[PDB]
Amino acid sequence: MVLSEFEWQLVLHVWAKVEADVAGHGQDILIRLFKSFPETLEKFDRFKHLKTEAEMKASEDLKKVGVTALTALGAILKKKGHHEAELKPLAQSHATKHKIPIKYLEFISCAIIEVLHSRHPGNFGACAQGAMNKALELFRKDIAAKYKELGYQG
Ligand code: HEM
Repeated sequence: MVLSEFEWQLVLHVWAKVEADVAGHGQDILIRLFKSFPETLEKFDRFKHLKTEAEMKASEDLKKVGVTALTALGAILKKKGHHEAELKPLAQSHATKHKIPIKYLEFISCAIIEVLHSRHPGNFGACAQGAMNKALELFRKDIAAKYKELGYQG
């Protein structure tokens, strides 16, 4: 799959809004991940006492985890698919160390799109949601290929 320039521009336009409050987006995305797909919380044992949205919102640690992921993803999206160098260390750590299945990357991709729609409904319409869906699908396809090159199914 290959995105058009129009699709990349829709993705990068909404990402500038993410960056304007990266902490709030990162919190909301991880909270949605943990609440809508509760199985993912097991990958973060240190968050085991955070049982509700408001408890999660108090955690600077959880916020930092979200900002770390959004920062890496933003750098990837700005490469407009020429992101092999950025995916190398991410596949290494997520396949071999954190053991994150590709399905969980699908979940967080979905959570990203839904949080962006919740926070920016007037500027993140159906076309922009579809462009972000394509960009994140490309990310997952390419990282899954790297998982397989490390010997993991994902
Ligand atoms: C857009 C998708 C994601 C991106 C860009 C991303 C990015 C990152 C980055 C940059 C780090 C720190 C460096 C590293 O260890 O490679 C990290 C750490 C980590 N990530 Fe991911 N991540 C993503 C999805 C996920 C998901 C879905 C999970 C679990 C359900 C996960 C679990 C972890 C864990 C356990 C760590 C170790 C650090 C910590 O415990 O806070 N990641 N991630």
